Amino acid sequence: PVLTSKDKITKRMIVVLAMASLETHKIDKYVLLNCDDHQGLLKKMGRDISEARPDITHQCLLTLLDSPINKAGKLQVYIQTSRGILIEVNPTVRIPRTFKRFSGLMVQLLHKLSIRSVNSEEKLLKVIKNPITDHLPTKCRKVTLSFDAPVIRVQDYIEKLDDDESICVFVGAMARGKDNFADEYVDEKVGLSNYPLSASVACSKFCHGAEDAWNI
Amino acid sequence: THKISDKYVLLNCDDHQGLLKKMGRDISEARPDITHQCLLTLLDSPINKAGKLQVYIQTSRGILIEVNPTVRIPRTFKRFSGLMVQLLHKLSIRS
Amino acid sequence: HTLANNVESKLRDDLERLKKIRAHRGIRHFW
Amino acid sequence: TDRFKGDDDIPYKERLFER
Amino acid sequence: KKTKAEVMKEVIAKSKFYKQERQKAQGIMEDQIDNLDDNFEDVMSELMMTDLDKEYDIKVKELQLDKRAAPSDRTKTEEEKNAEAEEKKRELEQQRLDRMNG
Amino acid sequence: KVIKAYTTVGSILKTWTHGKLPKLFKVIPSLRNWQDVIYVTNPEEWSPHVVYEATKLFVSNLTAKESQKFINLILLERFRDNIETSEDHSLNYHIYRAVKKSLYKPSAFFKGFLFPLVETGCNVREATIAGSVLAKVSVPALHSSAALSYLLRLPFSPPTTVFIKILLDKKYALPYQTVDDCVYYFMRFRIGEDATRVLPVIWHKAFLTFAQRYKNDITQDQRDFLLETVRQRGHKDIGPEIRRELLAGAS
Amino acid sequence: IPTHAPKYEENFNPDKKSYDPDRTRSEINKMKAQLKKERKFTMKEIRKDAK
RNA sequence: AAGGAUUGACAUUCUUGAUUUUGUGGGUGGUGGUGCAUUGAUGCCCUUGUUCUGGGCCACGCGCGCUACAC
Repeated sequence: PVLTSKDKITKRMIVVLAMASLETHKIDKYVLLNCDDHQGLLKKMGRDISEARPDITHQCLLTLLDSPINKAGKLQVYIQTSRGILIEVNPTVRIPRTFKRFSGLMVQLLHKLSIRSVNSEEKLLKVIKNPITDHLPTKCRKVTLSFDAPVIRVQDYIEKLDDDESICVFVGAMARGKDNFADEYVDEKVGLSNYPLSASVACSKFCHGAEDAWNI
Repeated sequence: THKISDKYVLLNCDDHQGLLKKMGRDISEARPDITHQCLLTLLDSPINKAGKLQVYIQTSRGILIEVNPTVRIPRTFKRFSGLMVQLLHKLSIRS
Repeated sequence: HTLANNVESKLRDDLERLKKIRAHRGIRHFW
Repeated sequence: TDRFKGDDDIPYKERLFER
Repeated sequence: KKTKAEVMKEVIAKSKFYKQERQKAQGIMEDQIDNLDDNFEDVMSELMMTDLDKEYDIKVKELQLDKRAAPSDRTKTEEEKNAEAEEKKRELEQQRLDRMNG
Repeated sequence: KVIKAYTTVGSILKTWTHGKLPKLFKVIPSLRNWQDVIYVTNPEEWSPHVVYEATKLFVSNLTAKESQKFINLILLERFRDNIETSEDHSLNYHIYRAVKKSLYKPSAFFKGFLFPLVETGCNVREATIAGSVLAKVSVPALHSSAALSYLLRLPFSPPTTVFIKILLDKKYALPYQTVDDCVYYFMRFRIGEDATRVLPVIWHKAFLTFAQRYKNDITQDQRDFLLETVRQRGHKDIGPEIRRELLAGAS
Repeated sequence: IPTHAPKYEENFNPDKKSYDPDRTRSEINKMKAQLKKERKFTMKEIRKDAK
């Protein structure tokens, strides 16, 4: 029961890795921006020192491979970059584990722009256009992950919504700052636990809420 | 850890073709990335912030490392690699 | 302060003079 | 207090030497 | 050997450029000190002692006599006016809300 | 004969890089034989640095006659050799800032560069480059008006249309002479050059950028022949905006 | 729980000593080790050729 | 504002002449890449690039004794 965006009836959990930072650069050769591997390039570009981190979404592979809802099939991952770019992933991509192979998977952002498999029947990674709401299911809950929002158990939060046909969570995969709350889709923010969680542990807490709500 | 002649590294699946095969072992078992991304998850979990957790690790070579809750493990990978080299050879890391 | 430095440099010039008066070497031995 | 901000970079020896 | 190749070739062409620039500055200095007022010998032996232009000057003087002007600075639509009006309204309303809240 | 250190001056100014200038070649204004001495230096060879500082001193001693003496014989055509021999057509910042230092004295700058650039060899790419370097920096206003006058009375070339288009998105405050010049530009393009030529989108955007705000000395018969101008030359991008400027302009 | 940042040197080498930020105490420690090994080797060699 | 603006400075003292000069305002700045026929308001990323100063090498190990460091 694989899940694309084009069967908007069924019950899904949509994660939106929002305000990501994976950005390409031209050195003959093609690199992408890490804070660790180059800082003089950030200073010459005049960027902020801190927010050139695709390590956060590469660590948020764990919601793609959060097995007891992804091996149930009921999860789907979209990514929206600070460069305004929406990347779909398929719920059966076996993502590259190491960051050097994830660095090598910049052909989706630069060259190939949609990857096939070795037998090449189902597309894995896509560079689709905005908004997210059109690709979401018909009824869809309106949730971003803030900190100073009211805290609630995501078990009870998913359980009290009887059949809202999905649950979408906009998680800001940035270093510092503030996510687009009133800009696009979310009128109410649900806060997770009492501490300033990182993006990866926020996604994992919501994924495990979905597991123990929908009985893995 | 391993020597290059001048340099010390932590054994990856990716920093070498056959340093692991020269040492005898196979390359699939030299994965420090997964204990890195476990250590990140455990030390960003809320139970660690609440102070109800501590993280011990034990290497396949039989080396036990105690990991304080108060530590800030670095977020990228090769920063953690350079941390693990000095931990494995100086047996201690201060703040 | 730097008196240790300069008496130590003259001490090792004394020692290298001493070695070269006889037949010694630097580090040259074989494991 | 490091709320996911990451521990900072430390300058290299040659970068501090070029001064 | 690759880094020594880059360093050696750059130092070689850098020393070539430095030698050429020093030679050109020395040539400028010597030619100055032998031809600045040393050309006072040749300063006396060998010496040397428009209708469309008037039309252009006539048009310039006629515009200087009488001219006129251009309305205002731009040309754009009332749809862009409504967009910029809603933009200024939203910016000033959120700015007043931020000033109230803090 | 001349004092003939000019072999040394030409040898160093072939590949001059940086530094100070020979002061005989600094006070070459106040000696009476400047053209006759550069005729025996013969600098077909050039450095772009001495192009820049030499045109600085040449502005310091150019009139109509001096501009004819140096700039209208070898230096304008050296700029032409630079643009044709630049294979990616990259006219350098050296040459451009030489032009921007050159643009200062407006006394006969028309015959300095704008008269001999419509001689031959001006394509639309060199034309948009020359209009760009004209629209970059400071200009004489009355000579811009006079320039629009004579370049519009000049024969029809698409280099001159993009020249005049840049000179009209200068966003001037237009004299009567140039407004009458533009209404006889419409009287110049009639069934003129409507059966002998056709005018695509570049000519279209030229007169649309004219009609953007160049309408504040226009009475109703001028509105009427602009109305049948767009009625003859109906494109897709005329209707609301040129009807808007027709309802927007005044006398 | 408070969160401290770990102090460690980058491009660590155990065989080289630590980079002390003083060039007049690291230098005296270097040259003390140098005189100790050269003095030991020197007087070892002169007593064994005396033997 | 030549009864003096700015240009060239023979270190202070004369060879250029409205390009003025100063405010008040204000247009962003195109030597760009990418399908189309090889000149065509074309979907999609950038504007505010010239001349000198660039380097660590392929404090040795082991070990007995002694000394530090513990309400």
